[PDB]
Order: sequence, then structure tokens, then C-alpha cells
Amino acid sequence: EFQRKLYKELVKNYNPLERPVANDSQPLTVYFSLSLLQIMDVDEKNQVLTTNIWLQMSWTDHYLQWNVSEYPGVKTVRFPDGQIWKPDILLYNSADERFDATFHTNVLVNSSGHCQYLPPGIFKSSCYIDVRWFPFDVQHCKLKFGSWSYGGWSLDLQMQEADISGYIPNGEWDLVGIPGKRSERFYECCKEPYPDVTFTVTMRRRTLYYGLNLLIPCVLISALALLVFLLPADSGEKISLGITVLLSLTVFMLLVAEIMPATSDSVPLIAQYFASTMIIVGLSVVVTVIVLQYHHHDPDGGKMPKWTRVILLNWCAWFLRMKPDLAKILEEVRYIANRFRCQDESEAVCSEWKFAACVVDRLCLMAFSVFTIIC
Amino acid sequence: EFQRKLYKELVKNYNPLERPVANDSQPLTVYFSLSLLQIMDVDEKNQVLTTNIWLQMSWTDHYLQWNVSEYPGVKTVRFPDGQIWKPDILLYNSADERFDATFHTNVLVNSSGHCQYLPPGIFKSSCYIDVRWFPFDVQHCKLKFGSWSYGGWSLDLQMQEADISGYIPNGEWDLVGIPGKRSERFYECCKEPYPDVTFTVTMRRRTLYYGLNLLIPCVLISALALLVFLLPADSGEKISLGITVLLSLTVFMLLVAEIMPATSDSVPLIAQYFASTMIIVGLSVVVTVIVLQYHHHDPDGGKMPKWTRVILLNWCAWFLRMKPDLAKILEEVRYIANRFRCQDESEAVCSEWKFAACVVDRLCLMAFSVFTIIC
Amino acid sequence: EFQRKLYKELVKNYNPLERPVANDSQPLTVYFSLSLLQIMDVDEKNQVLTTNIWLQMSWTDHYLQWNVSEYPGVKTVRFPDGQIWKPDILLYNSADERFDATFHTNVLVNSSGHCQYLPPGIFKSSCYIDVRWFPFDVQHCKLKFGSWSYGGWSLDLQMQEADISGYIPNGEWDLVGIPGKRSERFYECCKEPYPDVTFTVTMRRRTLYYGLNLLIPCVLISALALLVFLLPADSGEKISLGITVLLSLTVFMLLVAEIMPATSDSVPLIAQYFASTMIIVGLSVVVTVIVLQYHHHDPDGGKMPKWTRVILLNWCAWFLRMKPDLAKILEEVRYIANRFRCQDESEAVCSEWKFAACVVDRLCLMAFSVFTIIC
Amino acid sequence: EFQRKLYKELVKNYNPLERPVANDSQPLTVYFSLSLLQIMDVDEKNQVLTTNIWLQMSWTDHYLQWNVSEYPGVKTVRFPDGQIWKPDILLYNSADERFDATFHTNVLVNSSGHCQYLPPGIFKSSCYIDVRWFPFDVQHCKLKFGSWSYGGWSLDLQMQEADISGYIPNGEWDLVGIPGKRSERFYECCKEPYPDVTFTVTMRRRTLYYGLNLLIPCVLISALALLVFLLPADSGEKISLGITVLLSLTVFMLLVAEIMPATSDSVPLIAQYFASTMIIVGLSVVVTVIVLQYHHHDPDGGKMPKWTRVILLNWCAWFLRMKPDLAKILEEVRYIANRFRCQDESEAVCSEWKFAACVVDRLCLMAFSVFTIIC
Amino acid sequence: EFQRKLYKELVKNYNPLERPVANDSQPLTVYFSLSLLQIMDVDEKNQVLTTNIWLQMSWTDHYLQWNVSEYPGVKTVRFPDGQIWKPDILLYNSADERFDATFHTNVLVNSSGHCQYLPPGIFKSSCYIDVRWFPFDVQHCKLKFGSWSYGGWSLDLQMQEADISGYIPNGEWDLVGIPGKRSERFYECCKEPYPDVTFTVTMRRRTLYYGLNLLIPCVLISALALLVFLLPADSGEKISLGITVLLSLTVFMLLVAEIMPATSDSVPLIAQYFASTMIIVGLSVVVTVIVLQYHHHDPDGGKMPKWTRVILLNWCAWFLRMKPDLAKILEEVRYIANRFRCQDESEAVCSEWKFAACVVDRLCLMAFSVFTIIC
Ligand SMILES: CCCCCCCC/C=C\CCCCCCCC(=O)O[C@@H](COC(=O)CCCCCCCCCCCCCCC)COP(=O)([O-])OCC[N+](C)(C)C
Ligand SMILES: CCCCCCCC/C=C\CCCCCCCC(=O)O[C@@H](COC(=O)CCCCCCCCCCCCCCC)COP(=O)([O-])OCC[N+](C)(C)C
Ligand SMILES: CCCCCCCC/C=C\CCCCCCCC(=O)O[C@@H](COC(=O)CCCCCCCCCCCCCCC)COP(=O)([O-])OCC[N+](C)(C)C
Ligand SMILES: Clc1ccc([C@H]2C[C@@H]3CC[C@H]2N3)cn1
Repeated sequence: EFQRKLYKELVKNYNPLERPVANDSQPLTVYFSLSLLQIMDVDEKNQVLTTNIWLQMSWTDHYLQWNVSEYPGVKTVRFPDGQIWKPDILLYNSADERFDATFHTNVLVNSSGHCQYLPPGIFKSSCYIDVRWFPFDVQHCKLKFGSWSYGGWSLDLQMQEADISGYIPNGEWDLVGIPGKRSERFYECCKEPYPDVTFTVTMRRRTLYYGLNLLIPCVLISALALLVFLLPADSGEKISLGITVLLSLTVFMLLVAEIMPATSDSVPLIAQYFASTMIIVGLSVVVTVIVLQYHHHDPDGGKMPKWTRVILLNWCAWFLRMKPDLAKILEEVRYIANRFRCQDESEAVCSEWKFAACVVDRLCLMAFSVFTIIC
Repeated sequence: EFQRKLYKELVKNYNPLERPVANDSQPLTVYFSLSLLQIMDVDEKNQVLTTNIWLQMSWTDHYLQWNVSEYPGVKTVRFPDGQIWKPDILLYNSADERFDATFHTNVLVNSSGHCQYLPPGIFKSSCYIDVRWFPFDVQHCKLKFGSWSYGGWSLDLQMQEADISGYIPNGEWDLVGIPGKRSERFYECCKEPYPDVTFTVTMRRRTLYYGLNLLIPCVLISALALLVFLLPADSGEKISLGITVLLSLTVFMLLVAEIMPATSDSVPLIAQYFASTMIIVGLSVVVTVIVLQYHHHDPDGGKMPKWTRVILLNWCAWFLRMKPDLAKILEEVRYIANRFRCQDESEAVCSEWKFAACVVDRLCLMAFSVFTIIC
Repeated sequence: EFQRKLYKELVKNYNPLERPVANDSQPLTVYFSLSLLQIMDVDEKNQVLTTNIWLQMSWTDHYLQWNVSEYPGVKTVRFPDGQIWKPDILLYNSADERFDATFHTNVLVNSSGHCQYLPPGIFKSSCYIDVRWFPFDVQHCKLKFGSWSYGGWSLDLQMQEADISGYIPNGEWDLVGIPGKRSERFYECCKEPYPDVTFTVTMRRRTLYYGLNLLIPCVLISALALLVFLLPADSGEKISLGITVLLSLTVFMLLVAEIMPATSDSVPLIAQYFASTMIIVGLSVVVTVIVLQYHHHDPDGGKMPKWTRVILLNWCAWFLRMKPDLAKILEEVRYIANRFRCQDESEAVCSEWKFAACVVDRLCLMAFSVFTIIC
Repeated sequence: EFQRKLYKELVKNYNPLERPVANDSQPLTVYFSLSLLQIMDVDEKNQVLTTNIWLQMSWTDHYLQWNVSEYPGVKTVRFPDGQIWKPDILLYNSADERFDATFHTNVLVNSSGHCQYLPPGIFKSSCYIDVRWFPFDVQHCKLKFGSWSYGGWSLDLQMQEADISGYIPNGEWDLVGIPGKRSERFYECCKEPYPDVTFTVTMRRRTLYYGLNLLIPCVLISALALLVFLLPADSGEKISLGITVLLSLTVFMLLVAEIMPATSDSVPLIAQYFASTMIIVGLSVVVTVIVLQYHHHDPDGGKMPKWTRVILLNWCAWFLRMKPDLAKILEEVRYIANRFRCQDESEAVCSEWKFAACVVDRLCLMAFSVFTIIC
Repeated sequence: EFQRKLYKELVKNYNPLERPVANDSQPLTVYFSLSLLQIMDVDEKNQVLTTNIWLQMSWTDHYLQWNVSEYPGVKTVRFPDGQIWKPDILLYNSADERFDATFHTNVLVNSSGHCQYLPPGIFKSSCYIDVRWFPFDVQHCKLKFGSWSYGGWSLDLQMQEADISGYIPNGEWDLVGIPGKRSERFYECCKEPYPDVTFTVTMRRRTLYYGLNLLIPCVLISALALLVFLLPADSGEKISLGITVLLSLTVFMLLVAEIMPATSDSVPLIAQYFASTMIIVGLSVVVTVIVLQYHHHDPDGGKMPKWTRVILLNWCAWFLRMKPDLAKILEEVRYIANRFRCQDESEAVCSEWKFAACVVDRLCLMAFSVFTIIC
């Protein structure tokens, strides 16, 4: 009875076009805040933050006022989109194909004219995502809100601290905080300044999954590439091991090409580890080729340079703690004996080249080890 | 004739803004339930439950009442969106880009004013999906509904048991149950409390497909990695087998990277099996390198430590139940004979190193076997 | 002139809320059919059938009647959405995020009041897709239509045979038929029953592409895995061949993981062939390891069990149709001669182990062959 | 002043429901054409053509006429959706989830009543895409337009040649032409016939990218598979080369599985080349196994069939232009000498088997070469 | 008070259909510019530029004028969509499924009637993307705006320089500039010309990420393929190395198939490097097969052509700075001695073929090196 009467009286001559101030020369104060409910998604490749947010807007409407003695029990009223003046506050840096993602709900007005408006929405905002320090990276995503067509002379936007009481923690992003800052800006469009409120959502990535999926595979690849230096050359498998470890690395590069977020803005420090490991694997293949040249050296070819015969077989080697008819028959047997004694000599020469390969092989083992550590 | 007359009389002075109570100071009771029809999708990566649901809302409208003797045959009427007051009940934890997924249908009103409203819809809700015990995991997805702008003083939400009579079983998720609980909450926005009804959909994953696609490949990989310990060293293929099994493991890691749902919140126990198998494969490659060092040992290098000559060739070995001119011609032949007798000695020394490799090879076979069992 | 006059007269006092019957106590008959134009997509993973359909609804409207002598030439009229009463017939088992996919068109009404309404639309419906017999699988997808808010007492839904004259054959699904069945159901919501019409679209998959992309690769993999039993052991490549065939199998498992539709409801019989082939490949690798143990057996180790010396070298082998100073010099030469005669003996022992490997190798060839056939 | 007056006079009693003809018994002529601006996408897998098109509709409206002496300067007027009668022309074979993709713009009307209406839109149409001759394939995609609810007695659709002056060439599809044909069809719905205009867009694929990404890899794979026949058997790598070439082929099959469009309707002739190359690779692996059996033949096993000793070592070989105490000491030395003379004989027998392998190896080289050519 | 009065007076007799000019014969000038805020995405495969833009339109409305002495404090007013005449300026080359992506906001009008309208929007435009010089490629994407239904006689479009003060730099595309050009075009539709304003957005790709992900892998592949020429032939692994490097190349071709943008219009010069590297790898495999034929040559087969014995062993080799009873016993020993002396001769012949392989091996090393440089 009284709710009906009030609803009929309130709209008499009301104009949703009119900014509802008593004095036209004065600006209308609008308090703007928001409630952060959940960080739905952080799109690194598209540079888009998705959030579930309840916007909070409050203003006084001069015309929507009533004495609650003449309408007993009617302490508030509600108006849908289009029947009440509302601030046209938009998210400036929206990434939504519709640009305005707010779901339009009721404005709640009490008897002194105070208008409350809390539209929810899944908001997409354009956020510059810096993955230089990925996975230990902190992102500052700005949410810039402001009246689109009401400037500072007409709509005095004011900020209130963002609400996080209802926040639901994300399983990948730790909410550091959501500070806000009201600014008064000028635009080439207009001589009048347009205030805005910007909420910076500071997020801290929880790195566990990434440290478990991206870093241990590099240690296992590097380790399996460094086992080539322990594999004997007689096996005939050093190249198989090293080249197959590199093929596995390439497959893991496909995986990394998917798991790791790339935005092309910088060079994630983490990727200097992927590079260190690809270079250690390729250089262990190059050094396995050098060791194989040493091991398979031709005994009838060149002679081992005295230079290397002392650099490796002596110095490095020590540092590694490594160590008539009767006469006709005589000529026939002597040939055989000397043939034997000559292949034996060639086998000894071969044994030094085979030994040098072992020494070079272990030196590379230790050298490659320390290099991994520092990197 | 009477349907027309009733439809004309009912809207006379009706106001869809008015909460349709007789006494304004009193709250309006709204019974809220839902019918679960189908669980369409459980998005683990986006943390979104998709369901086909029929919402059920019922209230009494004081103005929509008629005597069915003055309108014979007209026992009910129907009103579309915008011509009747309706509760503004939303899904709070919506993940829909539109936020309100309900398809708006007719409100059915009978002659005493009872309003029934069963809007259908494909509802997306944000659900925390815990895959710690995947594939034997149970998910509790909350559906929180409540009036957006009507608080507890105006709209007394009441719950009724959810309907599952029409449910269609999912081929991947067993519906344990959908209990509900009405709560009365406070929000920083407002001093008035806002009741809500929350339906918790408890689902139990049917693990067959996952146990068939993800677990047997790990047993086949582990088994093929443990066949390296039975492959003879003379073959010259132990490294080829082990390293290729690891390459196949990496490809299977791509597959697992797709089939398995990862949400980065925890560490699926199942993944401790993927880790156990990758470690068994890498350690069988390391132990194959050690066996190859033993087998390919240089007979003219070091001597087999008595320590190991007893630890392996004796103890482990037993535990495994393993086992003038004429004189010038004489000198020539003696050299040849002694050369033979010296290579033979070196061949025997080599045979112990080749034997030790076999013993170490089988010990690793049994050791690796028991390790798999416990893990 | 007459079209204008008729359009003005027809809407005078018309109410799109009124079910357009003359007697209010009687139900309104609505004939419902559809024209199937094209089966756009069969989503096995999401369990969604997409179709292009023209719905067909016909009823009589008591008020939309005119004498075509007073409006010469005006034999029909057309009304858009919102200006005429229309049945609210929805697809119950919709999978569309909007839930109602019908494109709203004109209702065509002739002079006796007969209303025709053929809205087109791209309809998504939830269909249980059973791939047990994939690719020779037949799917029965239900399309359940019914009035949402008009029960059997108000709207007497009646069915007419579906139209397929305009159907455009799909390149992957053969339309067996689209039978319909009108049912009268009860729901927990309501004591009144709600009739519905359900069209079951029966589809038969055209299996060519699948038989060409999924089955021949398994025959080629199995064949290349069985060529290991013909490869000699001296080559030193049996393991390379078998393990690389298994790696190729894993890559083909990625392909199958994409081409093959999996819905987790059952276990496609076809997949018992994928399992048979993976098991034949892994068991040919295990049997190649056994053959290699036989071939590389140590002549100074154990002795070939008489048991196997008769089981293989005799029985299986036959079944396969397989087959002073002078004296000092004497001692020196005798040693050499006996050394030769002793390695020769050891070479013969080795030749039986090498022979046994060949016999086991071919037995496995034939055994593995018959196993493939039956599977 | 005059524009305002005309706009007020024109809508007086206007009815957007009225087909705007002077005589009601007569049909209204509507000229229909379109401007093709760009072929946006040809979806082979979903069988959907996407185009940017400007529809062109023209008709005369009897009521929208004015004398341009009483409204000086006002030579045309414009009306938005809903304030003027418009033809309800739809794309019958739409693949758009909304079914009507036209963006609704102004109708331009001049002083004699001629209505022009050029709505733009991104149109999705269902097109049967035949990839039998891919990449040299020509597609005929139909665009069927017609009035949905106005039959031939009410709306006389007429065609005009499609406009391509503004067309922007596609980088993948050459526009052969867009002929049109007006048809008068009957439907089971209705006894009245419904005319339609169908524009067939004929496209010719520009095959460069496909010939560069899909065909050369098959020539390189086939060539690398045929280098196995030139690799010596002593290398011990023929199987490694052939089986790894097949593994690379499988990876390339993944690539082809993505680049190549498959619609399951036919069997792209191009794919007979993919099959020819997979079969040449598998058969070169089979023939490498046969060559290896020849090369590794056991000298103490069977004897080379005279049959093959003449077929290969002679005929094919020629066609390829290929080619007391003292006595005790005597017995000891004679044994050694005869042992030598016996292994030598066995080495010669081995050399024929090794020679035969070379002859078979080259015959397969030439045979496989000619086979590639014809295929 | 005055805002209300003005809003009531301004709409009295206003007609949003009327182009708001004082003289009807004259055209209305509309200034059109835009503010570029962010280049959201450059879709090379779909040929679509996505941008966040604020359109800027300004015109004078003759009717929306008031004296600001009779409405003190009211210096501007605002009108939403549908209550004021607005230019119907569309993006001609839109790629949006809705075709008009502009979010409709208020028109701001001051007291002399000047209308300002700055609708924001996420605009999709069809842009021809030329990747011939990728990654050092510059794209010119046109944005063609114009009145759809107002020709040059009614709406005199005029251009103003685009605004970039608010631009936010993209992490992948450097904004060179956004020049504009107003054109007056004719269309087959209409005899009247339709002016348009086209803004060409010139972008310069920042190539770092691409040079790091696509080019270094080709240098590492080419280098690992050229290490086969340093690997000794005795290792028995040249083919394993080369063929596995090619397999890794194929995997990298999958990666390139994803990272690299292909539009099929041209042939990216960069891809001539991918071709150079695939050809160097395949030709090093072919030359490794030739070297293996040389190394494994049969000493009892043909003789080394004098031609090659001088071309390689001399010329190239030098350029590379590379280098009774008693008598019966005599016959027995002589045989053995001569057998030895004959295998030795055959070993020397083999050593020249093994030497020639080394010379050919290094020549190919240097030849392949210079070829890489030039390419
Ligand atoms: C730490 C190593 C370098 C690392 C950095 C990479 C640098 C380049 C890589 C490897 C370089 C390795 C050194 C060269 C090989 C040694 C050959 C030699 O000693 O003599 C040979 C010279 O043969 C040549 O011409 C060698 C120089 C050509 C190298 C070209 C690089 C190709 C690999 C690219 C791979 C890039 C790496 C991939 C990265 C992921 C022959 O001579 P000799 O017969 O031995 O001499 C005795 C003869 N005498 C008795 C008659 C006197
Ligand atoms: C052109 C070839 C066929 C091509 C078409 C494919 C057909 C099938 C493929 C290959 C067949 C190749 C011919 C058989 C091998 C020769 C063996 C032989 O000669 O004798 C052996 C017989 O051993 C057998 O039992 C051979 C028959 C079994 C073949 C089963 C096919 C498995 C491979 C599936 C791969 C499928 C292909 C993959 C396609 C991508 C043993 O006898 P022997 O000791 O040599 O004889 C002398 C002994 N004597 C002195 C006591 C008398
Ligand atoms: C620079 C090389 C070419 C490069 C371009 C590619 C061209 C083609 C590739 C390679 C060609 C390499 C040359 C041929 C091999 C040498 C054989 C030879 O000398 O004699 C053999 C002839 O055997 C033949 O029939 C050889 C010709 C067939 C080649 C077919 C190409 C297959 C590979 C496709 C791969 C494509 C490449 C892949 C590209 C990524 C046998 O004769 P001989 O016993 O040695 O002679 C002495 C006997 N005598 C004593 C009785 C007199
Ligand atoms: Cl007002 C109203 C809405 C929906 C219904 C339900 C009864 C049948 C089954 C679902 C729906 N149609 C009943 N009444």
C-alpha cells in the first residue's frame, strides 16, 4: 500500500537524464570502491587480467527522498537500469569485446536519498605482464575506472579503500594487496579534467608447479648429458647417449614452449638456465667428438705432440691420480715374430691415444661440472 | 473471454517494482530450490563447473489473486519478464562472462496468488577443484544463490531440498549428492544481513579411463627400462635401450601433460608415481653406465679392489647362485708362445671384470625391482 | 488499403498473454514437427549434437480470423515476436549457453486463424555419445521439445512426422532416421503433467577415414616389430629396431590420442587392438632380449640344459626344417696348437647357443604371427 | 524545417507490418544482389565459408513518397530497423549460432518511394568442401537467400548480378566468380512456392604454401630412405638409418595431420603420395632386413641355392657391371696351417653372401627408384 | 531545477531521424578522428588487427542550443543512444562477427549546440599482413571509417589528426605512426559519392623473441650436423649422429610450424634459412654415406681410380696438409707367412680407402662451411 504509493510518487517528473543535484553549478560526489572476490585468470600471452569484482558506487539523489512517517515500513526502494540516474563509470582499460562487462542490477535508495549500486561482473582488463623474473614474478595490474562523459566539474569522483574481506585465494597467485589512487587527468578531447580511480592489484605467483615441471627436467637432462663423459669409448655409444639426450632436450623444449609464458617484452632470467643447459649438452657432444677423435686415432698417422704428451699424459694425468732348409725356415718364423712385434708397438701407441682420451674425458667431466654450478 | 478479462484486470495499477507483500514492514518469503539435470563439464584448469539446472522459486503475490467463480476455467495465468515482480536471485560465484546465465521464462500464478518460476540455464560456477587424489578425487562445488538487492528484512529466503529425479548421469563424474544450507551473512557494503542458499554438489570421478591411459604406460616404461639389466653388454645396445626408453618417457610426459588435470594448488599423489618412474629410468641409465665401465675395463689399468673382489665376485656372486740356427728358431717361437700366454692372462683378468659387470647387473635388477614395489 | 485496415483491426484488444482459445476450460492443440536440414557437428568429447533445424508449430488462433470478402486480396498476415501469442516450446536438453537457440521469425496466419510458425536455428542438444563400437557406431540423439509453462490441461501438444526432404547428407554421419514419440510426463515441480515430443536422430558413422588413419598404422607397426625376429643378431641392431618401433608407436599414440574420440563412458572395442599391438611390440622387445642372451651367451659359463638342448636344438629345430733344443721347440708349438684347438671347441659351444637363438627367434616369429591373427 | 516536416508526415499511419504495395493482390518486387568484399575464411573441417558481404535489396514503398517541391532540399530520408517495412530475407544455409548475421542499418528512401537497403555483415554459410584434388581444388560454395515468411504470391524476389568491384583478393583463394540463379521452390510446409536467389562463390586454392610444406618433405624422406641401399652393411647402421627415417616420417605425419585439411568425405589424391612414401620406407626397411640376412649369413649353415647363385651372382651381377720329434712338430704345424686354410675357405663362402647382399642391395636401389617415378 | 527544465525543453519536438542542420540543402560537417590506446593483437593467420580505440566525432546540432543565462550553471547536457541524432559512422573493413564493435556512450552537447561523441571499443579490422620480411616486417593496417547511409551531399566527413598521447606501447609491435587521409569514393550502389576517412596504422615488429627462439636453433642444428665430418668412421656412429640431428630438425620444424606466422601470401625470406639448414643436414647425411662407402670399401673389389688417387690422395691431401720331413715343415710355415703377407697387402689397400675417406671427409667439412656462410 505504502510501497506502491511511494513508487508512484518518486517517478513523477523524474528524468534519468538529470544529474540529481540540488544546485546545478555544483559537482555531484560519487564514492567509488570495489570488492575483489576472485582473480579468475591471468592471461600472460594476451596481457589480460580476468577478475570477479563487485563495483561499489554511492551518491546522493536529491529527488529520491521521502519521509518514512508518511510511508510506514517503507525504508528503501530499488530501481533497475533506465529508471534512475546512475554514474556512467567504465573500466577504461577494458579488454572485453563488449567493453562494459558490468551486470546491471538494482540501485538501492533509502529515505534520505542515498543511492547504493553494486553491480557485479567478470571484468577483463589489459595488464602489462612482466615475466622477467618468472616464476618468482610480481605483477601490478591497474584497474582504471572513471566517468566517461561527466568531467570533474560535474561528477566529483572520490575513492574508498577496496574490500577484500570476501576474497577467495587463487591457487596460482597470492594477492599482495589492492591499493587505490584517485587522479585528476586532462585529455586532448576536452579542456575539462576527468578524474579517475585506479586500483592496482599486486599479485605474487606461487612458483611450486613451475619449479617442479620446468627446473628438475633441466637438471636431469644436464646430468644425463654429463654421463657421456663416464661412458667408455669402447662401448660405441657415447654419441648415441649424447645425441639422444639432445633429442630429449628438444622434446622438453616443446614442453617448455607450452608451459612457460612468453610475452616477448623481455628475456626471462629463467631462460638463461634453459640456454645454459642446451649449451652444456651441445658442448658435451662436441667434446665427445673430440674424445672420439683421440680414442680412434690412427697409429700410423701423426705422432702425439710432445706438447700434449706432457699437458695431458703427465700433468692432467697426475692431477687426476690416473695411471739351408733350416735357415729358410728361420726367415719365415722371424717375419711372423717381427710382424707380431710391430703390431704390438702400434697397439702401445694406440694405448696412449686411448689413454689421452680418458684423461680429456675426465677433465671435461670436472670442467663441465664447475660450469654448471656457477651458471 | 474470461482469460482476456482476467489479464486486463490483473495488470491494472500493477507495478513490477513493488515487492508484492500486503504489509510493507514484513519480509516476503521466497522458497528456493533447484533441479539438477546434468553436469555438463568440470573444467579443472579454469576451476569452473558447468551445469544444466532448473532453478525453482516460489512466493506469494498479494495482488495476483482472483476468484475462479468469476473467471470460470481460468485457473492460472502466466507473465513474462518485466510485467511481474520477481526475486532478483543470482548465482554469486558465477564464472559466466554475462554473470547471469538464467534463461528468463514465464512466472505461473494460480488463483490464490502463488507464483512459480522455473527458469532454466547453463550455469557456470567457480569451483575450487582439488586434484591431490586424482583420479580417485571427490569435488565439492558450491552454488551460492541469493537476492542481490533485497536483504533479510525484505526477502526471507528459504531453502527446499534439491531435486535430482531428472538427473542424467555423467560418464565421468558420479553424483554423490547435492545438500543445501541456508545462511544469513553480513557484508561490508551493508548493515543489513543478506541470506543465501548454497547447494554443494559432491562429485566422485570415475577413474577407469585415467587408470587405463596414464598408469599402464608407466608400468610398461618401467618394465622396458628394467630389461636393460638383462640385456648382455656384448650386444652393444644397453645405452640404446635405456636412453630410447627415456625418450619414450619424455613423449609420454607430453601425453601426461595433456591428459592429467593440473591446477597448481597441490601436488597430485599420482604424480609421485610419474616421478618414481622417471627416477628409476634415469638411475637404470646411470647404473648401465657403471656396468659398462665394469665390462669395458682396461686389463692393463688398475686392479680390481680386493674389497670388490670379495663383495661381488664372492658374496653377491654366491647369493645369486652365479659362477745355432735351431736355437735362433727357438727364441722366435718362444716369443710367439709367450705373447699368446700373455694375452690369455689379460683375457682372464678381463673375464673377471666382465663377470663383475654381470653380478652388478643382476643385483641392480633385484634392487630396482623391490624399489618399484614399495613405491 | 485492405492490408492496412486488417492489420489495424486484428490488434484491437489483442493480448499476447492470452492463450488464444475460444473456451478457456479447453486445451489448445499445437502440432509440433521439425525439418532436419543438416547435422552440423557431433561433439563426442562434449556430448553435444549440433543441428540446423526448422521447427514447425501450428495452432489455431481464435481472434486472428477475418472474412476475405471484406479484405479482398489479403489472404494472410504476419506478426513478429511480441505481437501475437505463441507457444513457448523449448528444447529441454539444450547445451547452448543461451539455452534457446531459435531465431525468432514471423508467424503466418491465414483467414480462418491458422497460425504457422517455422523458426530456424542452430540447435545444440546434449547427446550421450557411445563410442564402444567406434568407428562402426550408431548414435541415438534425443531432441526433447515441450511447452515450458503450459501444461497438458492448457496446451495439448501433438506430434507430426519429422521432415527430411531438405536434408543435406553429412560427410561423416549417415542419417538412419528421425522417429518421434509424444509423451505425457509428471514433474516434481507440478501436479499437472507436461507433454513433450522427442525426436530421436539415429546416425551411422561413415568409418572410412578412421579405418584409413587409425588401423593401417597399427598393422605397419606390428609388422615392423615382427621384422626384428628376422634380423640377424650379428647385425647388432635388433634392439635398435624394436625400441625405435616402440618409440614410433608412442608417437602414433599421440596421434590416436587426438583422432580417436574418448568419452570415458566405456572402453571402445577398437582400443583392444591398440592394446594388442602395444603388447606385441613390448613382448617382441622382451623376446629379443631373451634371444640376445642366448646369442651372446658366455662359452665358459653354464652349459646348455639337456632339457633345452632337446626342446630346441632337436624338436623345434627339426619342426622348422633347420640345420734338447728340438724338443723345447715342440712344446712351444704344441701350446700354440692346443690353444687353437681350445678356442675352436669354445667356438663350437658358442655356435650352439647362436643356433638356439635362431631357433627361438623363428619360433617367436610364428608364435607372434598366430597371436596377431586371433587378436 | 522541411526534413522535420517530412519525417513527421511520412510516419502518420505507417505500419511496419504492412507489405507496402498499392494493390494487395499483387506481389511486391524486391531486387536482391550482394557485394562481395572479402572471403574471410574457408573452414574445411567445419564446412563453413566466412565472408564479408554487403547485401543489396531494393523495392518500392507506395507510402514513402513525397513531392520535392513542397520539401525543398529534402531528396531522401532514412529509417532504422523497426520503423519501416523491410523484406525478411535470410541466408537459408547459415552456420551462425545467431542464424542472422546481418548488421541492421538504415533504409534509404528517395522521393518516388524507392527503398534501398544495404546491410553489411560477416556471414557464415555451410559449404560442402571437397578436398579430393587438394591442393589444386576448386570449391563451389552456395549462398541461398530468400524471404522466410513471404511466398511467391506476396514477394517476387528478383536477382541482379553480384558486385565484385570492391573485392579484396584472398591470399589463399582465387575468386573465380560469383554467378547467381533465381529459383522457385516448393516446401512441405506450404502449398505456396518460395523463390530464392542463390549465389555460388567459386574459389580456386593457391597451392604454393601447401606444395612447399607438404610435398618436398616427402621427397626428402623418400630420398633418405633410399640412401640405405647405398650404405654399406659393414657400417652397422642400415637399420638405424631406415628406422630413424621412418620415425621422422611419423613426426611428419603429425605435421601433415595438422596442415592438411581432412573432411572425411573422400580420399584426397594427394594422400596417395603420402601412402606411396610410407610404403617405400617400410619396404626399404624390409629389404634392408633381407640384405642383412644375406650379408650376415652363416658360412657353416645352408649353401647358396644354385638358383640364386645364377640369378644374382651371374645375371643381375653382370647387368649391373659388378665384379720322431721332428715329425711330431710337423703334425702340430700342419694342424695350424689347415686351420688357416679352412677359415679362409669359410671366408670365401662368406664373401659370396656378402657379394650377393651388394647385388640385391643395388637391384632394390634401381627397382625402388622406378617405383617412385611412376607413383 | 534548471537542468530538469533544459532537458524537458530540448526534447520537445526533437526527432533523432532528422539530420540536425538548419538548411536542408546543405551538408552537415562531421569531424572524425580517433585516439589509439593500445594495439591488442595482430592476428597474422586470420589477418585481423585488434585495437582499443576511442573514436572522436564532432558536429553541430542546430536544435540543441540554449542561452546559459536562462539556465544558470547548466553548461552541457548528455544524451544516450536513441534520443539524439548521431552520425552512423562504421568501420568498413570490420572483422567482428557483430560488425559494429563500438560501445555506445553519451553525446556531450554544450550550449551552442556542439556535439561531442567519443565511443570506445575493441575494434577488429581486416588487415593484410605481409610476413615476407618476418621478423623485420612492417605492417600497414588500414582503418576505413565512413557514414554508411549518408553520402557526400548530406554528411561532409572531415578528418583530424589521430591522437596517440594516451597510447600504451605494445611489447611486440612498435607504433611507427597513424596517418590519415580523407577520400571521396563512388560505389556501384549509388550515384552519390561517399566520403571516408582511413587511418593507416604502421607497425614495426620487435624481433628479439623471434631471433632468440627461431634462429639460434638453426645454427645449433647446422653445427651439430657439421660435426659428423669430424667424427671418425671407426666409431660407427656417423649415421646415428646425422640422422638424429635430422630427427631433431623435424621436431624443430614442428616448433617453427607453430612459432612462425604463415599467411600463404608470399615466401618469408627467413624460410630460405630453414631450407638452407634442412638441405645442409640432408646433404651431410648423403656425404656421410659416400664417406662410409669409401671407408668400408672392399679390398678385393675394384681398384681406386688413378683419377681419384691423384685428385684426393695427392692434391686435396696436400692442400689440407694431411699425410724330407724338414722340407714338409718349410712349406707349412711358408703358407702361414704368405697368408700373413697377403692380408697385410690387403690391409694397406684398405688404408688408402680409409685415408681417402678422411680427405673427402675434411673437404666436405670446409666446403659445407663456406656454403653456410654465403647462405
Ligand atoms: C672446445 C672446442 C670448440 C667449442 C666451440 C665451438 C667451435 C667449433 C667447434 C668445434 C671445434 C673443435 C676443434 C677442431 C677439431 C680438432 C681437429 C684437429 O685437432 O685437427 C684436425 C683439423 O680439422 C679442422 O679443420 C678443425 C677445425 C674445424 C672446426 C669447425 C667447427 C665445426 C663444428 C661446429 C660445432 C660448433 C659447436 C656447437 C656448440 C653447441 C685435423 O688435424 P690432425 O690430423 O688432428 O692434426 C695432426 C696432423 N699432422 C700429424 C699431419 C700434423
Ligand atoms: C619382398 C618381401 C615381402 C614384401 C611384402 C611383405 C610380406 C611379408 C614381409 C616379409 C617377408 C620376407 C621374406 C621372408 C624372409 C626370408 C627368409 C628365408 O628366406 O628363409 C627363412 C624362412 O623364414 C620365414 O619363415 C620367412 C617367412 C616369414 C615372413 C613373415 C613376415 C614378417 C614381416 C612382416 C612385414 C610386412 C611388410 C611391411 C610393409 C611395410 C629361413 O630359411 P633359410 O634358412 O633362409 O633357408 C635356407 C635353409 N636351408 C639351407 C636348411 C634350406
Ligand atoms: C654430391 C652427391 C649428390 C647430391 C645430390 C643428390 C643426388 C642423388 C644422391 C646421391 C648420389 C650419390 C652418388 C652415387 C653414389 C656413388 C656410387 C658409386 O660411385 O658407384 C656405385 C654406383 O651406384 C649407383 O647406382 C649410384 C647412383 C645412384 C644414386 C641414386 C640416388 C639415391 C639417393 C637420393 C638422395 C638425394 C639427396 C638428398 C638431398 C637432401 C657402384 O659402383 P662402384 O662399385 O662404386 O664402382 C667401382 C666398380 N668397378 C670397379 C667395377 C668399376
Ligand atoms: Cl512456470 C513453469 C516453468 C517450468 C515448469 C516445468 C514443468 C515442465 C518441466 C520443466 C518445466 N516444464 C513449470 N512451470
